[PDB]
Amino acid sequence: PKIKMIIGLGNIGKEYQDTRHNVGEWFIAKIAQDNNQSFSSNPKLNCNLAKVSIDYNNVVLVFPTTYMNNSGLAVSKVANFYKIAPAEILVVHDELDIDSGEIRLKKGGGHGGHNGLRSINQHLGTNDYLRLRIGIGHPGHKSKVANYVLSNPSIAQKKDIDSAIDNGICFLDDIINYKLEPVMQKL
Ligand SMILES: [Cl-]
Repeated sequence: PKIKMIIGLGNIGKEYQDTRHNVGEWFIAKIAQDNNQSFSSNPKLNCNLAKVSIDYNNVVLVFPTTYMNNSGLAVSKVANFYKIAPAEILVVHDELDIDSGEIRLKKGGGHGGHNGLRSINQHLGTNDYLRLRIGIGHPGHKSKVANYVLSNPSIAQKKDIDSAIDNGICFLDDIINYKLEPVMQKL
């Protein structure tokens, strides 16, 4: 099994593009930009798409234009259209459980209260896809979480997130080939 599709989770709109909830979108935006590739609007698939070369592999980059909580509508339509199985999908998302600068890999598991992930599990009928978890840190109490993810990181956090994005890009050939050693934090 190898990765054919990378979903970058986020909310569409200028007011959301800089927020912590959009770091998945930033990840795919950086891949596209590194490759001199633009996204195309695909309203019938509920997303923006770009196809890029990653050395000797290709992937479809997907930014759902649905808003976070209906991301699965886009992922499901795109997977159906390109004939891609859930195991061949990488979903990149903000992760509260690790700090800005940190990045982990995880196959499957529950949504952990993430609406983007819950929606994808619902539309696919399975949670068994690959996840790239980009740390945004945690505000310290659950009651502050919504506002936290809908806010911009500090200058120092943004720099740390950008670095963690670079780190995931450096591990991308391995990620695409399901070589998932816990070897990101040794970088
Ligand atoms: Cl943090």
